[PDB]
Amino acid sequence: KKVNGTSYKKWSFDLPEMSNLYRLSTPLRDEVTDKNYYYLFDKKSFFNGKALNNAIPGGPKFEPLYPREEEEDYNEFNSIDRVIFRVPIRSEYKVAFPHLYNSRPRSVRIPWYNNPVSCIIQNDEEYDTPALFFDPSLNPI
Amino acid sequence: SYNGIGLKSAKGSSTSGHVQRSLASNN
Amino acid sequence: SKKTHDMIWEKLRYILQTQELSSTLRESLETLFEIRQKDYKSGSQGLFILDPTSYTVHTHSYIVSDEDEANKELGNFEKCENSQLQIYDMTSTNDVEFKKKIYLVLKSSLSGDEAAHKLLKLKIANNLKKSVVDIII
Amino acid sequence: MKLIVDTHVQFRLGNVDAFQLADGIHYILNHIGQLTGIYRYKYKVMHQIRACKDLKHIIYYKFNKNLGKGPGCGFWQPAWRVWLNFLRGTIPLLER
Amino acid sequence: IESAGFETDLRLSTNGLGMCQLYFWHKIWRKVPGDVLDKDAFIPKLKPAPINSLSRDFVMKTRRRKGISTGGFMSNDGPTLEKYISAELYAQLRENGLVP
RNA sequence: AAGCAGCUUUACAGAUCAAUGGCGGAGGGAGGUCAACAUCAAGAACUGUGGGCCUUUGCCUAUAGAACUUAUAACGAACAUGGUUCUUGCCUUUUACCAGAAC
Ligand SMILES: O=P(O)(O)O[C@H]1[C@H](OP(=O)(O)O)[C@@H](OP(=O)(O)O)[C@H](OP(=O)(O)O)[C@@H](OP(=O)(O)O)[C@H]1OP(=O)(O)O
Repeated sequence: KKVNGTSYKKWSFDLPEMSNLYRLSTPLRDEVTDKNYYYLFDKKSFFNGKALNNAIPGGPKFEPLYPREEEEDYNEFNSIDRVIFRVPIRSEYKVAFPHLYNSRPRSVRIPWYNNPVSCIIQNDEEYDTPALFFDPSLNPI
Repeated sequence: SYNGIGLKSAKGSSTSGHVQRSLASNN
Repeated sequence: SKKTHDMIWEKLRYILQTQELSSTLRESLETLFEIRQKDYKSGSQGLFILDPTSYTVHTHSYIVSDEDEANKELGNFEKCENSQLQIYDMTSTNDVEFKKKIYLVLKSSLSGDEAAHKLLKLKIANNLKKSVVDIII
Repeated sequence: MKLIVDTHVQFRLGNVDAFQLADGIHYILNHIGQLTGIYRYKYKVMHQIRACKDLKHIIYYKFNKNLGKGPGCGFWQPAWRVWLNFLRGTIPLLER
Repeated sequence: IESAGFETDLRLSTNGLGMCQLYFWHKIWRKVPGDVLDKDAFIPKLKPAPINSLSRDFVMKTRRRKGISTGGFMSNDGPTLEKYISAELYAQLRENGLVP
């Protein structure tokens, strides 16, 4: 009932046994679960950084995907006497909205936009607090 | 952040590519 | 006494939610729950001027439900029938070793914009800054 | 291979204890550039030698929080995988 | 005009907690904090202009964007009342200090 | 959700011990670090079956069955090497190499 057989191909466990393995595996599986943690720090944002030759802080760097930028048209369009400087476009913006904040983006993938702000309440200290209980972090109604 | 400053790589360059903001630059 | 003290918090929370109260006192009752989530970092500053052993711990176990005898009769008048080795340093190696560090910052720089950046990077103390302008000149 | 196999022989002879066995297996896998000359003959294995050194920097800092310095970290499962994956590509080439 | 990357800055500085929404159904307008005819106001080239030179900057950059004003490298041709009336009545206007 | 009747079986005593009707059975059941074969990336995507058009491929319409693998895309919640061809790095040449791309 726990595994299929001696060939050892499938397993099937129970809830007090899965809790006990989950409690034992705390020092290696301790991690930040909610998906908003990885905002601008997931695969596609690393792909967009690689493809735009822009560097997220903490993220890896690569060779330029399109190394030839020496070609240049001397046009009046992006002339600074036309441009209003009000907010510096820092490089996190180029990854978060890649078709807006880049001129000429190539080999770029569309990022995931948002996740609902997570309200999960759990405690680690006292096991004897009940499953349904008012959190000291909650607004009192 | 990268902010449009720096080499494209420190591969043909003979340098490490380390960039720092200047403190003598007033703004 | 966190178990009993939560139950006081548990009982007090019943009042704000399911009971009508006065207006001006109401924002005082919910302010007490606003500090619970900010965790009391504005109510714990004071004069703990005894060590946790230098104060001999006389935690008196009183209650407000017992008699306390009211001995006001003492405040009236009554009638008693009763080894560091202080080496003076004349070498001044310290001021020589700091002069070499500044002279070398200057001589390793292409421009004076890049020489000032390296001096500003060292973060020299306030009392040494007059000594730095003197080396530059 | 003879290096790893003989680390298990010392334990099975009773010369070292279980904690020393794990520390030695974890030491070999992070020091294959120091212990064998494998990079002299196929130099691209310096990718694997530098990835085991990167994993050792991140493991030693988890393991030694509120501990000191000195040996005794035998968590060899991440660097074992790196060498097992290197073998995956070296089998077809050496076979030819 | 100050909103470019407002969402990204909030969503990073509060670690995925926190979220922003921006909308314009109420159609609030507000005066730009400078004076739209002001020659002496300093506009730096690569840095954002200070708050008193701010109305004069937005007028000039849109006049060069649309075409309207032309100059050597950075044009200085304001929207001025004298081009419509005359120089003659504008001489009396400049006399009383009415139009600078 | 109890009892009663009907329904289905059930351990069954049976009317028949014929011809029948139903559910099972024609290779018991669970397993194996056993093996052979088939199959696993594409109009969001599948075969078969019946009719019609054309005279079976095709097409249109009716209908049965679709196991596994895929949407922050895929047999693997994992993750290595080689070849060719560009573009680079280091550079006395070849190997061994640097690091990006396409196949
Ligand atoms: O060079 P250090 O700054 O002194 O760092 C050393 C070094 O690690 P790396 O050179 O790989 O960063 C030692 O490794 P080796 O010198 O043996 O290559 C390592 O010791 P072991 O790898 O032999 O365990 C030791 O770690 P520790 O002293 O905890 O054993 C570690 O020091 P840090 O832990 O301070 O990085």
